[PDB]
Amino acid sequence: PIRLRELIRTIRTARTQAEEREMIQKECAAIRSSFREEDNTYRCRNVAKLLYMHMLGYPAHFGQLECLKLIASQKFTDKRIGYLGAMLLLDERQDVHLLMTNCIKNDLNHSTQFVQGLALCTLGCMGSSEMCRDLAGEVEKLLKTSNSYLRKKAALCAVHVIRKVPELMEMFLPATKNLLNEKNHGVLHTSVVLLTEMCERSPDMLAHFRKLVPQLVRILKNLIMSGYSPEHDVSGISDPFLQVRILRLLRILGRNDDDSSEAMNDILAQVATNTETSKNVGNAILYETVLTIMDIKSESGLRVLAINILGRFLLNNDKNIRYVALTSLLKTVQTDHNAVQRHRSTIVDCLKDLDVSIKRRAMELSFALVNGNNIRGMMKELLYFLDSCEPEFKADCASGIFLAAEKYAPSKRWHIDTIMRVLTTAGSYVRDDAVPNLIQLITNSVEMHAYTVQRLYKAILGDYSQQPLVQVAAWCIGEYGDLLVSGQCEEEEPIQVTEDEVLDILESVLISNMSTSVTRGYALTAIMKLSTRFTCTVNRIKKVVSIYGSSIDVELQQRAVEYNALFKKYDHMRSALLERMPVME
Amino acid sequence: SASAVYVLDLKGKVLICRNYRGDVDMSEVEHFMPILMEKEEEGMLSPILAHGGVRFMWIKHNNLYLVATSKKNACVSLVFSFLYKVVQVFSEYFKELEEESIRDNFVIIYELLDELMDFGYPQTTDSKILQEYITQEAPRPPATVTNAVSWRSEGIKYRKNEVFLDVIEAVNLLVSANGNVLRSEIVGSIKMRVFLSGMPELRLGLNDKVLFDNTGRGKSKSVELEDVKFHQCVRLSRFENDRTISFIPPDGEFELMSYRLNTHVKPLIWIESVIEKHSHSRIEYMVKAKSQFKRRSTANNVEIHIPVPNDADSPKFKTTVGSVKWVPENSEIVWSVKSFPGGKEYLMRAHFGLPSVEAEDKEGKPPISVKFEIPYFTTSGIQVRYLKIIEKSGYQALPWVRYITQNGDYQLRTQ
Amino acid sequence: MIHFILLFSRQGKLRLQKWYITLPDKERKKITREIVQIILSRGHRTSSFVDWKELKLVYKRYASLYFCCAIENQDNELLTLEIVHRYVELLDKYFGNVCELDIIFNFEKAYFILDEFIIGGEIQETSKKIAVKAIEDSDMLQ
Amino acid sequence: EIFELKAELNSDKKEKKKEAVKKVIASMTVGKDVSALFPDVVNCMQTDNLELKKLVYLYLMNYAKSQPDMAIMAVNTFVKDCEDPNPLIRALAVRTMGCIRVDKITEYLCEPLRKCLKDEDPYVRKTAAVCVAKLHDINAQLVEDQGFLDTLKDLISDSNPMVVANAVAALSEIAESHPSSNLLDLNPQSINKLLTALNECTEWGQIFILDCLANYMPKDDREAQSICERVTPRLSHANSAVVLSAVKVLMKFMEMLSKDLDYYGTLLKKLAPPLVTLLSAEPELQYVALRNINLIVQKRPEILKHEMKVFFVKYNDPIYVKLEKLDIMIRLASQANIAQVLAELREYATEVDVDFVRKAVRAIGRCAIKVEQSAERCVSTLLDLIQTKVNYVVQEAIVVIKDIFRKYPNKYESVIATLCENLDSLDEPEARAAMIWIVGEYAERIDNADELLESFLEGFHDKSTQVQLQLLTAIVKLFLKKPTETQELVQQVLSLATQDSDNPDLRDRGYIYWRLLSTDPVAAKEVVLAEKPLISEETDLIEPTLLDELICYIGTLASVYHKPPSAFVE
Amino acid sequence: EMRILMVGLDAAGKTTILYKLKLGEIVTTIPTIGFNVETVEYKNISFTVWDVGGLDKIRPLWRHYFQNTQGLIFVVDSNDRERVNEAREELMRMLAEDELRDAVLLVFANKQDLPNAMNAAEITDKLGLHSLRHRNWYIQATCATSGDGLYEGLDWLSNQLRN
Amino acid sequence: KGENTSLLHP
Amino acid sequence: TSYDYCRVPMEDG
Ligand SMILES: Nc1nc2c(ncn2[C@@H]2O[C@H](COP(=O)(O)OP(=O)(O)OP(=O)(O)O)[C@@H](O)[C@H]2O)c(=O)[nH]1
Ligand SMILES: [Mg+2]
Repeated sequence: PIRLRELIRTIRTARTQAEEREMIQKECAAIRSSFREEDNTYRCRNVAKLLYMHMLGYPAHFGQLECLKLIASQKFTDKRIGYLGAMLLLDERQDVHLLMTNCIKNDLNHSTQFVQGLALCTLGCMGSSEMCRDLAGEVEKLLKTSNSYLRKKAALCAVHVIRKVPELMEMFLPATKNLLNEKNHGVLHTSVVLLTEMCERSPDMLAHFRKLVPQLVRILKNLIMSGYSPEHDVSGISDPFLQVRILRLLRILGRNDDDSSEAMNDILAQVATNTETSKNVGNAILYETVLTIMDIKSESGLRVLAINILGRFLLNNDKNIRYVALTSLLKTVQTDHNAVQRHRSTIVDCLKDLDVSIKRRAMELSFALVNGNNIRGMMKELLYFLDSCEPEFKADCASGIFLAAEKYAPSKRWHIDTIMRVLTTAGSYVRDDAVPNLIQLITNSVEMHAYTVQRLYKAILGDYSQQPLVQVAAWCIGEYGDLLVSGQCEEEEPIQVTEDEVLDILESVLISNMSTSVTRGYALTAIMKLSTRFTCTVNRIKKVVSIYGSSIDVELQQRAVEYNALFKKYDHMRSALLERMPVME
Repeated sequence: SASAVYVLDLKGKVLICRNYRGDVDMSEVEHFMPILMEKEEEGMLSPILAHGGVRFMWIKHNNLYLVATSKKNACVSLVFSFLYKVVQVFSEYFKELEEESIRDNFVIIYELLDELMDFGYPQTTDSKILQEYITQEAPRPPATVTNAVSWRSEGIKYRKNEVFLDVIEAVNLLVSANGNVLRSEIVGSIKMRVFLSGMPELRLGLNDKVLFDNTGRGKSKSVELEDVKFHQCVRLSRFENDRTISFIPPDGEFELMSYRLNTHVKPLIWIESVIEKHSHSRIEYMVKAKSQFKRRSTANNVEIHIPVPNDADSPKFKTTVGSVKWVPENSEIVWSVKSFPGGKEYLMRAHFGLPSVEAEDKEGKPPISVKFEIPYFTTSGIQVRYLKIIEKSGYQALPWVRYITQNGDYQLRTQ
Repeated sequence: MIHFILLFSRQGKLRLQKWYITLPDKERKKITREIVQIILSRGHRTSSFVDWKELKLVYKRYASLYFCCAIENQDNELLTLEIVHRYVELLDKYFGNVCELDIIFNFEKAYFILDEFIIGGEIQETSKKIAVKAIEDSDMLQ
Repeated sequence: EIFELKAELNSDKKEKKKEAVKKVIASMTVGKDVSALFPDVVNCMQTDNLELKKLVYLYLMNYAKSQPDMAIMAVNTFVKDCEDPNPLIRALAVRTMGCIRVDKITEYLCEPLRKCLKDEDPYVRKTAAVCVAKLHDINAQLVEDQGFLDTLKDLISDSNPMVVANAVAALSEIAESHPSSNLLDLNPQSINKLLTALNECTEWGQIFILDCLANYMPKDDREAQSICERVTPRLSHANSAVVLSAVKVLMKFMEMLSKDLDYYGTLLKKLAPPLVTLLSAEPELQYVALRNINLIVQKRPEILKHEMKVFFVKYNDPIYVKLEKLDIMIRLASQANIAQVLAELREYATEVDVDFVRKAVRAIGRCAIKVEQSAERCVSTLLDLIQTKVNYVVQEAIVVIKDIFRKYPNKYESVIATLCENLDSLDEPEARAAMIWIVGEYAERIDNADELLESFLEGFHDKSTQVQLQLLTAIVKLFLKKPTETQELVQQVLSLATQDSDNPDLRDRGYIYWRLLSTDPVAAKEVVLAEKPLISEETDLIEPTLLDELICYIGTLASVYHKPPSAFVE
Repeated sequence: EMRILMVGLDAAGKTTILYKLKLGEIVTTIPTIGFNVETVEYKNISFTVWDVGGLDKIRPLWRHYFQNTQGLIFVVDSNDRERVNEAREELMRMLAEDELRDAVLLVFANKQDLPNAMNAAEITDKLGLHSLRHRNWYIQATCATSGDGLYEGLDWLSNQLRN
Repeated sequence: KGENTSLLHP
Repeated sequence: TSYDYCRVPMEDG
């Protein structure tokens, strides 16, 4: 049996993956053969080699049971490799992971704390909806204990069992009682994580948990006043992992309370001013402070300071800080709506940035920034931006322009003009789900239909190879061709509409293969609705319907027959069922 | 109509490059390997990749990609036959062609890529003639490079005059799971090794069925050569006239003709295999191999591959004749028989386990594919009759032949 | 809540992976290949955060080795990069002049450092002396 | 770093400048920007050593594009080397001349190329003939002004056929660049010359003097037979590009011969063994050979209709050959070999290449649409594939069964009794709509069709567009067939298709069905349960107005893409 | 060295037998969800016992341990007249697999405490052990809380290992 | 090789 | 190759 380092040195000498697979399967057969001998000496290094083969992405499904034979061993190294292989090879949906339950339950009552450490490790990493229903009665036994090394593991295991089983947090309310006075800080960190989860899940636990706010206020104040600790220190900063979790627990509390909001006023006024802003860690502290300020009903003087912090963040040359500032402004859109808007030039400057993430957050922030007063100005810049994107930004921008324009439109004509400009400039990027929204809004329009249909007809004669354009246009023609062609039952003086190329452009949509077989359903619906809406030229589109009933698509062949039966038998019933469609919300 | 003969490695960087027309930029090969890795993960892999107006005709050697870019409507088969002839020229100068041969012999490889092709057109690719003024060890170009007989340099003189022939058969076979023969054709290839002095005009003679029907001997054993692909050297108009094989041979080993006919005869080695694949438990292979051919012949060093599952374990091999090694790289057993006489019938029983936890993905069923070799025996029944050495000088050469039957893709499908 | 952590090299090879969310194997080989294809084709001043599928993906290059995380999109972001830096310092203090080959060969101990530092997604030991003391005591038990 | 290289390069010793230029083109090989060291290797170029001058010509060829103004210091050296008694260095200089792509240089190079076209030693002539095409690539009107083409046509009438082959190649290169004004094709007597020069040139020149015969068209029946009887012996050649070009000119020139003469069938019987034997070559030639046979068996199907067995794929084939042999087996399906194809495609749906299995199931579908004798065997095979319970196989087989039932709708009522219990929790929407169509159109032999569509109305508002539209058709047809137990089902689906649905085609079809149902359900039996006309199959044969064009381009990128040569080049 | 399983119904005292054979005490035992393993060493043979629970969701996972198995201990409960039918169904659904074909069967009639409990004959009549072919079945009346009959069954298991 | 460089240069 | 040859006749008259 070879060692692990020999296998890794052998795999690194393979050049082609069609040779590396061979050097994998060579040793993989030896691992399988050593598993059929039921070994107990070399089984550690075999399961280690098998985890290495899994880490590349080769099949390690057979080595699942031999992790379970290592978990139920008695040496420590085998238990270590067994729980590591349990956390790698096994998950919820493997269904051989029910066998770990008895071994973990016997290893939580183990004498040495490190076997209990590995058993809390595995159950915290990868417990399921059924393992945690039979183990949380034993984790709370390990939560009342006095071993400071295992309190921090039992707390995060409780976090995992509350995240997987949300109907199980009620047995931790008599388990979490008065464990925030811990002198050790790792236990305090995991207990703040546990309180964060307990306060995030059920609001009925908040009333017992917002009473302990001035305790952790005093704890965070003692953290800030302690300028140095020998451990916990990253560039002169006292335990930032604890401070961010305490500030997040302060954020999720007091957001609809006032007593706790007045309680947390002093330390939030302090740490927003009494912090270091040089390294990345102080920026993390200050950003979590900003998010703590923005979600709570704080003092009115604090929010001006927080907007000043974010205005400092917008001007930094570090792109991390720009991403943090755009994220933070994207958070507090609704609360403090007006003071965000004065950074508009800085946000629009971020649309010109050379990064995918910065332009994406600037796009989202600009779409959240549109109100009913900056609507006429900011849409011009966003419509200039939309033509000047990458091909990945046009889809979300075409969605967001429609979403912002449906909320805050100043008028109806300019709204349709902007949507039409988007449809002419996006084309093959606007999402197909937006087409019911576009047709629903232009039929919510009751006063301007001819101005829409003339421009749609002028647009699709330019091109037809944009799918959502003709998706809108065929419906628009089929419902409002009477406002397209008016009073032209026979041949008259030459106007732009001619009631013959209107039908010919739909026939060209049908014949040309730049159609995804859903524009053709719209097209035939338009053709048949131009039998009642048009008294000018009928019995010629009847030819186009009747020659279409042999098409290879299923629904088009159904639809052409279900129209041709009306054209040939029930011409007195064609007008009897083509009344205009009612309009909903 | 190639544009730039590139030679890459498995990482995609340029081992050596040689453009001729300049219609393809030299940085266009940087779009080869990302496009190949994109087409690899959607099953639309092709030997002709596409980057806008630049198409990439490529073949895959051992570690090498010989990408030949083009921009216009290139003659594609010209480019691919050129690339395989470039492979043959490099493997005739170099004992192997790998990444260690390009960067260590760049003195001669740029000369070859300048000599073989100009402006995208192959013009002189016979490697043995090309050994005479492009050397790794310069005179005028020989007259053989320009003359009509462009594969034989006059002035070669040997001590003896030996004409070696290897009429090597290759049985292709495809037997379905039902036990019936779907396709059974023989792709034979007469492979000569000529050591002659002078400018000989050989006339090889076969037992062709058409030649005997136009002769008058239409009741003896004659092979119906359904198609014949001769070399360059064979006078093809004279062969289309009266089935006559007249040529001036090159100097050294070459493949003269590659005949191809069908077979209504039984398969040589038959593999009657059964599989008792019980789920989650084990698998049994009560396989036997009978030889349907004559009792006299002796199939040397056959290797009957049988594909096993991917995750088998603890093998047991109850055989009769011939050892079993188990190769888990290819995930198949190699039932190697050292000597397999005709008419015999050898039984072999393999027995694995199988993991009790079931697999995650499917497995696929490759065919049983033997690697047999039978000397002094032709399945097609082709018999060379004569070889008239014709030389202006006048001597007696010694024409030697030997008959070998091999496999091509001698596959037998499984259940 | 860190969803997963990937340690991939510059070439695209995967040197470590740890999933705190239970999605099946073919989805893992899809997500891993997509994220490696994203990050290796991304420039050096691209703000170290990627909005990938409602997960603010945090990465930080230190050598030919990369790193990766996946925070839930309601939590702190720069502290995730600080978690990555703390993990690099723990790997350095356990190994001693940590190398790429020290993670390739001894990846099983890299998992043990990670599981003495991150379990369940969150941080269990805020100190950097107590975690290395705990893993040196657990190896002292051998 | 480069300064020591330049100082060693500007020396006077042979071993210093030789190792210098070897170091230079060694740095050029790995891809280092050695373009700045251009005018220092040009000084150490005029040597009598010949192993060195190839490297300097290599540097002048790879770095004259990047340094256009610096490359004017080479013309005197080339016109000096084009008078040397060594013919190798003359032809080396000549093939170095044309590849230098600088417009300011070609005006001086017209005289030594004009001399070397009139040289005696044929090696430099077969170099210079291609160099004329190199020069015409740079400036086309310059070569016409110098009048090289009228001199180039005189090498076609030369002996020693390698110069003839390179000259025909260069002339076909230049005449492709022209707008076909003064087309350079020649009389039948020159074609007699080239056909008597075909049997003497090299194996590569035979491709070039057959690619010029793809432009000539004869005017007689005895003439075309007289030249095909000399082109036809090229079909027995080893080089698979020679055989393919001979097939190209035979497929072009068989369009002139008469079918009633007994030579046409002889040409058809002499053409099938090379077209089969091309597939027993290396796989990058098999792809081009399969696309060419795909372009031929749509044109002349009388050739390979007796050869099915040579298109059965193997497991050791790559993906791009396996995806093409299935389409060829579609193109060669007839009454005599339906059994072999259906026994073969059943063993292709047990593979692991998913695109290949989807293509095999669609091949079963196209075989069932192509012939009528074996549709029952196809439906039996597809039902046996559905009863293996592999997800993608079923999700293609349902769509294929739909494509069969739309063609042969009458007497397959013994099939949906297996399809009524087939694990209707299927996932992909392209086959869910097919399942809904199979239920709805045949909702008479399914006595419990109403209770299985109850499962489809659970998430009706957010499945798809096609699935919702097929449910809206099929439930209306179900109520129209049986108005007893389905009275509230049509009401709830029209209430979920008109009131709280916003997909506009779904709304339009829902209100048309609601108005037709509330107006007159007696007329609805004639309107929507109408006797539908026969669904015209889509002839996926390439159009013969286009297919006669692509016969002239066989073995090119126009043949592999099955596109005309202008729709894809840029 | 002999790989032994302990399959059977829930609340059957199989973990009680497993802790009785190894240590010799009756410890408080939860209904074990996963499995247990101990090296029980009696009659100079290390009988490695793969004790597996028998709950409502573990009975499919017994097939992962039917490999290299040299003997079974299908523990039934004597005080369950109603549960012997599903125990017979589990026994005939377990022995009808290709793997685990050469392992002996050793049924323990655990929990002999009441007159409602049964003897070996009635449990043999209800399970249908006489309807087994090519099997060396042996029922054994056991008392887990007192060690009655356990070492006799282990002695019979040791003699039926060799042939 | 690009691997023997240490990570954070302590 | 350890295989041995067989000489063929020349003229086949
Ligand atoms: N009267 C009597 N009761 C027993 C005997 N053996 C076990 N029991 C009781 O049966 C109960 C269940 O047995 P356990 O061994 O603890 O658990 P188990 O039967 O293994 O349950 P699973 O693990 O699901 O198979 C115990 O609480 C014991 O009190 C016995 O020999 N006689
Ligand atoms: Mg138990």
